[PDB]
Amino acid sequence: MFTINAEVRKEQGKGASRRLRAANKFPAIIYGGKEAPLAIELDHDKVMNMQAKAEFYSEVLTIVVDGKEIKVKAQDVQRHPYKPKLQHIDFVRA
Amino acid sequence: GEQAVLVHIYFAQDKDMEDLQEFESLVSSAGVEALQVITGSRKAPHPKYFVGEGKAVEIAEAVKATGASVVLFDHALSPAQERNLERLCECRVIDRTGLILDIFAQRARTHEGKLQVELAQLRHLATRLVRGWTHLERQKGGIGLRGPGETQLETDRRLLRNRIVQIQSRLERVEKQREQGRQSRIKADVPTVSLVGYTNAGKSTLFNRITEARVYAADQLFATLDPTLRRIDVADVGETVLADTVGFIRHLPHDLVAAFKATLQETRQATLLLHVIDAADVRVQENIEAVNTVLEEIDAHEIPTLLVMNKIDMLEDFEPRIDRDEENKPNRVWLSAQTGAGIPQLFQALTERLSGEVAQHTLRLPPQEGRLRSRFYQLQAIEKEWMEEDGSVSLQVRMPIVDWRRLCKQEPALIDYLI
Amino acid sequence: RNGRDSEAKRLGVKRFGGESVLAGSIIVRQRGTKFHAGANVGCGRDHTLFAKADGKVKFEVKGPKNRKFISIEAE
Amino acid sequence: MLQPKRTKFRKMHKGRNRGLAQGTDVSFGSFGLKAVGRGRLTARQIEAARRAMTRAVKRQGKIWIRVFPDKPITEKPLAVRMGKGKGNVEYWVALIQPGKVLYEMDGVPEELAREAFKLAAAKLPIKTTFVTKTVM
RNA sequence: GCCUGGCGGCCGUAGCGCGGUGGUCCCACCUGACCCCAUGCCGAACUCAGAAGUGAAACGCCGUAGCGCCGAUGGUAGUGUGGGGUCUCCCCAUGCGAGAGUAGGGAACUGCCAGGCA
RNA sequence: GCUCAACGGAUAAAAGGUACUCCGGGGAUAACAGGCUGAUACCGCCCAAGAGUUCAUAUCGACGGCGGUGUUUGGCACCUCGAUGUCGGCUCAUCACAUCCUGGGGCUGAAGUAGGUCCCAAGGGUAUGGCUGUUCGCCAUUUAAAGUGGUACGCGAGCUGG
RNA sequence: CCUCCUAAAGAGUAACGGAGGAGCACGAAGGUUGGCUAAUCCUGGUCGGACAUCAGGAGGUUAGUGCAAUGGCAUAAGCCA
RNA sequence: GGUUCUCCCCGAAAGCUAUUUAGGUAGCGCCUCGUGAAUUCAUCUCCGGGGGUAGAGCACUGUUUCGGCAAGGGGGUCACUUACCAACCCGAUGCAAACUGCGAAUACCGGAGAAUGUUAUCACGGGAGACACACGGCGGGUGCUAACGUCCGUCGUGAAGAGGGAAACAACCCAGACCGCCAGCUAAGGUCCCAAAGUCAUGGUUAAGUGGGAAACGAUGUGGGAAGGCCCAGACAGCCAGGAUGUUGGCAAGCAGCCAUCAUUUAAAGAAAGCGUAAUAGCUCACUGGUCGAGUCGGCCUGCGCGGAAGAU
Ligand SMILES: Nc1nc2c(ncn2[C@@H]2O[C@H](COP(=O)(O)OP(=O)(O)NP(=O)(O)O)[C@@H](O)[C@H]2O)c(=O)[nH]1
Ligand SMILES: [Mg+2]
Repeated sequence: MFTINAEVRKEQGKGASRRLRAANKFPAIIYGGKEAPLAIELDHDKVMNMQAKAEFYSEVLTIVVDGKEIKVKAQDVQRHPYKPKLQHIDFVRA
Repeated sequence: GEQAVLVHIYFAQDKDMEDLQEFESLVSSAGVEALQVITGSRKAPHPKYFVGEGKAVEIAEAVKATGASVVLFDHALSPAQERNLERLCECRVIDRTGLILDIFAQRARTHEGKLQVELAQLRHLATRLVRGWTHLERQKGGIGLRGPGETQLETDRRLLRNRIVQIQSRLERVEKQREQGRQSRIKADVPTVSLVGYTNAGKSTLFNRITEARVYAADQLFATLDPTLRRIDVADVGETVLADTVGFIRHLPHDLVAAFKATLQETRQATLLLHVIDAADVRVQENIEAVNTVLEEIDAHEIPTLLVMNKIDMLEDFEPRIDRDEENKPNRVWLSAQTGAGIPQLFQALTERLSGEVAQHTLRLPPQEGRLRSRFYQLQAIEKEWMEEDGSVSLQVRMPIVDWRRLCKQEPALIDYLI
Repeated sequence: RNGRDSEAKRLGVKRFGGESVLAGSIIVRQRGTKFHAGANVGCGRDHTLFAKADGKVKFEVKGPKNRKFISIEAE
Repeated sequence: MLQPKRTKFRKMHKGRNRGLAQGTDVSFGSFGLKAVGRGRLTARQIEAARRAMTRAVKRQGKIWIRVFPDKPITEKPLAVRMGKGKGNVEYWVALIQPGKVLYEMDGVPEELAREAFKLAAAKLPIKTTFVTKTVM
């Protein structure tokens, strides 16, 4: 049911990630299987309200990147130490 | 809560002797672990150590052998005697008054109790300013030369006196607060009874049983600090205030008694004192003497008193009863705490104790006496209730004269039975 | 009670990987054999490692225990 | 009042309290009190907050204390000069960084948990926030 | 080509466990002990003269992710230089960028010599 | 042949008092007062277990928390050692307000008189003696009140010298 | 005088900073040749107890080092002749 | 303490070691003049190295919390057992300057290569001065992550450095004065007047003179963002109506306290929210509907504001 819409990261690193989080996106990674890992950026408020639901961390999610639907599972979440925010999500293909 | 060598001396010649068992009780209540209890006998105190040179060397040897941390005398000893004992044995020395002040310091949980205990400690320490060891040495000078202008001993005396005055001033503030709390009741025609006596007299548990209100009680000496007041029912005058109080011990420090002036205001102005006495204590006469001595010290011995002998259950084959003076006024009562024996007789004696009316009226009216129900049941009660022929209702009532007068003013008073 | 210390011993690697050494030059001063000796390197009585031949210093890790060895490669 | 039973040494250096907290998730119970600020938490403060919240929940549920004060803090007495050796140990503190979950709580409704944690946070010297258990 | 022995390279992706398998040669145990040699007692070990037996144990090989081991990408922490703040601590630009953890890998690879069987 | 151990070791061989004091220096360095700080002190607030005849917040307020002043004790050694006279008293004062009295007001466990507490308010007022060198303090007797602090702990080129 | 830390990953680095030691010992406790491998626990066993020696097992240095601490030590630098 | 004419070039240190030494002095470090010897030296790139710091982690050394599987002791039976306690091990969770199965950035050592630099490197000789340092930044010990405090490391400035800025203000920011000019461009910092330059352009916020001093904490101030409940089955605050049966539940009536805390007819009612009553009666909250026709309710994240906020000419 969960359909996230994400872009492919032009630049990756500390500075780029913090610029994303100041612009209210945040980075994430898709790995697993045998295709190469894909580094993407997501919309923070949308994914936060999405992961408020408990079944987010159990169902098969879909992510739309460059018009391609990739089916994934949420593997790890990195959260801000004291704010209700997200730093990074790891998605495993399945 | 450290290791101590305990010291007691049998001053049998004069009344300056103290009880070793009570002393050990105070020490254990303080929490100190006793490694040895030394005894001596003397005629009058030795000025240099408070004990002989031989006994001082024995206490030094005992400290050296046992590795003790403190030495607890059961007696008041001067700062010079403390200094000389300290010089002989490196361990610290605690007076009986110091032990009592330490016990109260540990026990104090309220703001008032902390204030009083720190005032007592400040006065006790102001007594012990004999050594002015400081690193600034004597300030030399002459006429027209710079300097502090005064000695360090005088400066320290100034500072101690100033801070003592500060603690005192906050204490009269606390007295004003408690006096407002008192004055809430005095404008009312309040009866107030304060139960007081030697420690471990069972008076706190007597309060708990009478008032059905939980207050701390145990086998710990000086268990209670600060008073607690509770409403109680008495047959004659109705509502009365029972007050628990901090207990006494033989030879309370005078600085402590002065510090507790704010707390003792309840006993000062009590309409009755219930002097609760442990009958099972073999030193019962000494307890009477000590309690009367402190009452005289605070100048509260002219108040009406009534003795209450608790712990009759420890007396074999005894039943409670009330001993009465030649004027037919109950001056002594006996009772028990846990078994509850003697409690109703204590209530009856309390009814008899304070009152100024014995007349009983009988009232009756046509159907206009629901207001009479309300007013009677409002002031006190209906003493004897019944009806009679033709719908008439014949009450019998006995309430105080002030209640009579206020009821007469409020009502039309066409009953022509109540004044 | 705690105003004491010993003169510092100036221990450590005195001559680093790849530098040229004459015979007899101390490579590393050490308490215990933190570096062991390999080719053309001698161990002293206080565990000093010195060059036994003119060459260039080389560091390596050898053996089952992954121990560090000092060797001198003849230039 | 918490304290280590024993220690290798009696006096630690002052150090610094930089960085972000580890152990930033509610692990044992369902609810937790998390530190938003930074600073020390003394054993007296920890005891005060624990007593307040345990009174707020009248002997019900279960309470975990995640922070333990294991750092000795020395203070020199008054009328003493500088130097002449390091001061004597007077109390123990727990260094708190942002994100550190301090207390944890289970077996209670969320309203009672919030009330108890307000009463506790009224005793601590650092800003805190309410947190709830999360999956992954 | 297959198997064994000796000596190396590398030093856990190489180990420890579990299951199976091998005696032609080799190896192992094994047979005996005046002597060569030895037990702070013991032919257990060291050692000598051998070859009836069995691969039981050991050893080698093969299979198994039980444990060990290895281990990205992305993010995070930290930090050099320059600048800023609300300056006990942080943030911005730029360069370097962990540890832990996840996905996954992993039942080593190889050189000289000798013997047996093809 | 060295506890030359004060361990780069004055000599083989060596302790104290000075208020009867002296001389060269140093504000490189203490005491006074000033400065920085503000642990301590004083005041203020946050939470509310509890006390308060029932009743957390009339009046208080434990366990703990946060500030303010610069005011006590301290910390530092910044100024002054080619001199910045110290405590108390007398004379003369001046500001602050965290108000002692008098004014205005909210609450009150304010029936009335009399109070308590908080808020506004600095115009004016704001003891005399015994004891002691005293400041303080105790006491006697007063008053509407006998405020708390700053001013080199105001004030010796104004007095005194306990 | 020696060990560690402060000490900021070469050296070095102060305070009346935090903690401990030395002012020796040994003709074997030195040299060399040959040989060997610990602590602890589990189980069974005469006197035997939680802990004396023996037998096997797990374990792999949690032992040892003449004396503090640090760093080392299985080729052993540990033990025996 | 004082030490007398001029100009030109270079130009410190306030550290280590030792000392009856500590405000003295000596060697070295630093200055300077001279002589001599090589890419000698610095910077950057690449290459070869060793770290054990920051961070991290918890195998080790210690410390810590909870749970699990459970020896062993002890209050009692006079070997059972256990509301106390409970080591080992297992799982999760943290902490360490004197912990490390990990581990940077920098710095340091060495080699090679350009370019650049008044040889800036090394040695020797003549002459010194100096060995009270101060503050600022970063990393620390100590102190209270107190001090214009003290003690180290490292860089900068002052010392020994003028000019511009910070009102004034050695050590902070910009910036290194050979001399003259009534010429121009910029740095920090500024551009309404004192006072040189925008009463400049565009879009927002604030109403507090906030700006131009301050905290926990308190608050329908005001702007913005993402969701949520409800509403044309009519919502929210407004406007009418009912709160009773056992029962005065029991140990005082719902309303001192304590225990049951469940039904009920029913549109609905907690054995009752405070007031109040001696206490009932009473008061009416929770509790439910009618009428009323466009939005309403309250949590989260954030910009800027408010109170908390009292000193002496
Ligand atoms: N045997 C017996 N023990 C009694 C009796 N009354 C009281 N006690 C016990 O004596 C002790 C009394 O303590 P407490 O009630 O605090 O009396 P208290 O005098 O008010 N204590 P304090 O004055 O020191 O604060 C308790 O141990 C109580 O058990 C009695 O009648 N008989
Ligand atoms: Mg009592």
